[PDB]
Amino acid sequence: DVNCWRVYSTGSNVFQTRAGCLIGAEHVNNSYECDIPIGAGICASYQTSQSIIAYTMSLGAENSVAYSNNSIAIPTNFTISVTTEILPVSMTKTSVDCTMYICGDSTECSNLLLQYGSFCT
Amino acid sequence: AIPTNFTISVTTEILPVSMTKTSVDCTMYICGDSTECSNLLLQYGSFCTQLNRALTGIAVEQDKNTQEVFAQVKQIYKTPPIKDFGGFNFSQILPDPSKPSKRSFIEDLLFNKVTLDLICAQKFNGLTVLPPLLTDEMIAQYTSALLAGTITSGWTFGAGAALQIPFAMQMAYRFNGIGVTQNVLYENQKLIANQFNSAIGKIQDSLSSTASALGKLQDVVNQNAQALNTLVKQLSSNFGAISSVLNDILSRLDPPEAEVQIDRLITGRLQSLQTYVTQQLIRAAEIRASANLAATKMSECVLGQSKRVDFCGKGYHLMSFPQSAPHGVVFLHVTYVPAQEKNFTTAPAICHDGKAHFPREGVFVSNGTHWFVTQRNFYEPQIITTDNTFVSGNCDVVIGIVNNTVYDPLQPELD
Amino acid sequence: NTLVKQLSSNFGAISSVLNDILSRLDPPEAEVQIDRLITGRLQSLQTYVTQQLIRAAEIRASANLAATKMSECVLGQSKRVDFCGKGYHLMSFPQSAPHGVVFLHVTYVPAQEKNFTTAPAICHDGKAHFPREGVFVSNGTHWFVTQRNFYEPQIITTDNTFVSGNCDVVIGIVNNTVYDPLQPELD
Ligand SMILES: *[C@@H]1O[C@H](CO)[C@@H](O[C@@H]2O[C@H](CO)[C@@H](O)[C@H](O)[C@H]2NC(C)=O)[C@H](O)[C@H]1NC(C)=O
Ligand SMILES: *[C@@H]1O[C@H](CO)[C@@H](O[C@@H]2O[C@H](CO)[C@@H](O)[C@H](O)[C@H]2NC(C)=O)[C@H](O)[C@H]1NC(C)=O
Ligand SMILES: *[C@@H]1O[C@H](CO)[C@@H](O[C@@H]2O[C@H](CO)[C@@H](O)[C@H](O)[C@H]2NC(C)=O)[C@H](O)[C@H]1NC(C)=O
Ligand SMILES: *[C@@H]1O[C@H](CO)[C@@H](O[C@@H]2O[C@H](CO)[C@@H](O)[C@H](O)[C@H]2NC(C)=O)[C@H](O)[C@H]1NC(C)=O
Ligand SMILES: *[C@@H]1O[C@H](CO)[C@@H](O[C@@H]2O[C@H](CO)[C@@H](O)[C@H](O)[C@H]2NC(C)=O)[C@H](O)[C@H]1NC(C)=O
Ligand SMILES: *[C@@H]1O[C@H](CO)[C@@H](O[C@@H]2O[C@H](CO)[C@@H](O)[C@H](O)[C@H]2NC(C)=O)[C@H](O)[C@H]1NC(C)=O
Ligand SMILES: *[C@@H]1O[C@H](CO)[C@@H](O[C@@H]2O[C@H](CO)[C@@H](O)[C@H](O)[C@H]2NC(C)=O)[C@H](O)[C@H]1NC(C)=O
Ligand SMILES: *[C@@H]1O[C@H](CO)[C@@H](O[C@@H]2O[C@H](CO)[C@@H](O)[C@H](O)[C@H]2NC(C)=O)[C@H](O)[C@H]1NC(C)=O
Ligand SMILES: *[C@@H]1O[C@H](CO)[C@@H](O)[C@H](O)[C@H]1NC(C)=O
Ligand SMILES: *[C@@H]1O[C@H](CO)[C@@H](O)[C@H](O)[C@H]1NC(C)=O
Ligand SMILES: *[C@@H]1O[C@H](CO)[C@@H](O)[C@H](O)[C@H]1NC(C)=O
Ligand SMILES: *[C@@H]1O[C@H](CO)[C@@H](O)[C@H](O)[C@H]1NC(C)=O
Repeated sequence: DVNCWRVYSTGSNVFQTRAGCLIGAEHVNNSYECDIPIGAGICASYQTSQSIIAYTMSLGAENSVAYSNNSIAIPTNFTISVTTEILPVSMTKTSVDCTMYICGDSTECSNLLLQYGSFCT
Repeated sequence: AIPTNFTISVTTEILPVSMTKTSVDCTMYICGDSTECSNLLLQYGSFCTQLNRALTGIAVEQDKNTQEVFAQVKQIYKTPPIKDFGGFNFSQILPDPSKPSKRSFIEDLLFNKVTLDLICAQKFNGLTVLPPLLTDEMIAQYTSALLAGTITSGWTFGAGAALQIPFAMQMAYRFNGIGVTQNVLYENQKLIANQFNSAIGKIQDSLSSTASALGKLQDVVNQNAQALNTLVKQLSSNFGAISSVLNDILSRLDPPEAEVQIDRLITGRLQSLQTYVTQQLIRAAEIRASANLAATKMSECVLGQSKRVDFCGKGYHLMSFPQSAPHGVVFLHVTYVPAQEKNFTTAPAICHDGKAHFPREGVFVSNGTHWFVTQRNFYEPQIITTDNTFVSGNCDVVIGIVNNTVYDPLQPELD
Repeated sequence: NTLVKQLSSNFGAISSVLNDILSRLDPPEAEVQIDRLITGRLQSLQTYVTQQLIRAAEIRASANLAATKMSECVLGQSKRVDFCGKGYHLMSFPQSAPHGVVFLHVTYVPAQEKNFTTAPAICHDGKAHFPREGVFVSNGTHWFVTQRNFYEPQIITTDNTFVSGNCDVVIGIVNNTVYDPLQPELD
């Protein structure tokens, strides 16, 4: 949250973004898919000497369907694909001893802890 | 009872998808700009790191919900400049290229209805607000691509490569799905468009009027902006100390005595922060539970035709259109409701020559003098023939079989 | 790990070791030190319990979805779009992974599309013929009727379409002829 100065140390290729101040990354005019998110539609990536650049991410290739009021497109051939999907179902089962964790082997500590009502149970 | 007319109806549905990303600084909020409090908070073990980690996990999840909802097309489809959809008028929901932020009319209404210094005091107290990853002008491009792919390719654009097809035949295919023949569309097409446009027109008039429809999308904003006020009020409390300002305590007391007062203050500010963190952790799960439902509805009602009752609106489902609203998505469901009804006397079968004739796809009816067979969800009587019913058994076991004749179209031709 | 690390913290006491406080302090002075350590560790345990209670529900929300997917995608064929994988759904297989399940979805995607010039209906002698199940297409000269998801051209016959009314209300209807298979065999 610093407008870009107010920053202590400056350098080369100081960049001002809607997400803050970016130091050390060149600014380009192209637009690729997002690699390292920054904010406000700005993404940075490392590429070709090699340098870190920051751009405005591109949503994807743009095409226009050849839509006409008396035209249809019929497929003639197919492909059988197979995908995978991972789902967690359960996690580990843990259990603690409230007396052992707080006090341990001491006996006066148990007597002092007994005042608290039923937290352990 | 058989219906005669029908009616096309469009209804809205609001769904929150994400909330605002915030991040508080444990050391800055609890202590301020002092080092004695820093040393004491260091004497406390690791309570600040867990809070900073949780309040970052929430903010990361908030940017995955929006991606999962909207970012479902791998292309950016564009509507053709020439608008010929058979009479349907989509100007209200398709983007307006005039205003710099490419948003439609209804999207602008929705943006103006919702109302998002209070911020400055929080800002100068260790609080901050991170910006969303996808700017709204880029969500209003995902929604535009989805809506432009729906009205030119059907459900095919979500199951491979987009394949064009005229909108009239798309409506015919969507009628044929719910149990109405194709010819009901073409012989009434001019009507249906006039029923659709009006249906859209009453939606915007329902938004610009004095109505409370965005309440479910305003409640989350109110709750999130309300919790911060309590989090800040909790900073102005004694908690058992002499005064609520750490500067005064460090100004009129030596360390060996001010230590106990600073400890009393820390043991209350830390708890006031923990309560807020837990509340946010619960609200995040609620909002994600809503965002996943939004994604499922987006993928099933929009990118296809649903057959689950009362999922994508009341009635039978034809299609849906998405729109973006601040921190939420608004669906417009288009449905099909039968309108005008008539009584008839029906039978399960027809005994012709000792043979029971059952309908192939339809229902037997009679207007009191003659018997016809018609489809279930519309009134279109047809003559009973052998190319329209199938025989099974003999007219002895059916409970309510009646007497009638069958045309048998093949015989007269040979004559 | 963090739950263990909280043990090595004074929480304001003289020494984080419980025994070393009582080893070199009288009872009624060390009582307050022990009482401070007790509440510090108790709060450090309550935090862990609450975090586990939240994460358990987060996991169960996915366990129910896995049960639903096993019921619908595996034990049958689904029609909800993008539920059991991208494309039209055919069948799935389950596999087991440490603390979770892995679904292998088999799906069907069309590959090679071709353009065609279409028509809503054909009217023959003042009767409008609509396709029973399929679409009218053409390669520029002749008209055929095909299924929607695969190009298999087939000649138009009377037992391939159905009639409803005259060709005066249908918008984009076009002339052609219908085979009427009965007549040549009647000869
Ligand atoms: C950050 O602060 C600087 C300092 O005011 C702003 O720069 C000013 O911009 C205006 C508009 O072009 C100029 O007229 C001033 O001369 C600039 N001031 C200086 C000192 O250069 C800048 O606009 C601020 N940035 C943001 C994003 O608010
Ligand atoms: C549909 O696509 C498949 C793609 O595999 C075509 O099958 C290929 O045909 C070429 C030419 O005969 C062979 O060299 C390849 O080995 C085939 N692939 C496989 C996996 O066997 C198929 O011919 C296409 N359909 C039609 C009607 O041409
Ligand atoms: C089925 O379609 C509509 C149902 O609203 C009817 O069309 C309207 O009929 C009224 C009554 O004459 C006219 O004033 C309107 O101009 C018609 N059009 C519209 C858009 O309202 C139609 O009559 C119904 N058919 C039957 C047999 O009832
Ligand atoms: C679709 O709806 C729009 C919006 O109602 C119609 O546009 C109107 O056209 C008239 C004719 O000149 C103008 O006076 C209005 O100002 C237009 N409305 C707006 C909001 O600009 C349009 O005619 C309808 N039909 C089509 C085919 O687009
Ligand atoms: C029930 O519908 C039948 C339709 O067939 C009506 O019968 C028609 O009546 C008109 C009136 O003169 C005749 O011109 C038609 O030839 C009849 N159709 C036939 C014989 O198939 C019948 O009138 C209707 N009944 C009622 C009570 O409305
Ligand atoms: C429906 O048609 C059948 C077949 O014509 C009728 O069955 C016969 O009806 C006559 C009428 O008196 C009886 O004498 C016969 O015993 C019946 N059974 C036969 C011929 O096997 C039937 O009655 C008709 N249903 C009616 C009139 O309601
Ligand atoms: C459109 O398809 C038809 C049907 O295959 C083509 O007509 C055939 O053309 C071949 C070669 O000219 C002849 O041997 C057949 O006898 C024709 N069959 C019929 C039923 O006419 C037609 O040529 C195709 N059109 C184009 C432009 O290729
Ligand atoms: C489809 O066929 C009908 C019947 O052949 C055509 O109707 C004829 O149109 C011409 C042009 O005005 C008239 O002069 C004739 O009187 C019509 N009736 C006939 C020939 O019986 C119709 O135009 C055709 N539609 C097309 C080719 O799009
Ligand atoms: C990007 O384009 C702008 C004009 O739109 C130009 O002023 C700027 O210099 C360009 N940046 C680079 C790195 O060439
Ligand atoms: C059918 O007849 C009953 C008998 O009175 C009547 O109440 C009902 O309204 C009729 N159905 C319709 C659709 O009018
Ligand atoms: C179908 O027609 C469009 C419009 O001319 C064209 O861009 C496209 O390439 C055609 N399809 C094929 C497979 O060539
Ligand atoms: C399609 O639209 C054009 C106008 O661009 C029109 O001339 C043509 O008749 C339309 N198609 C049909 C089948 O009517």
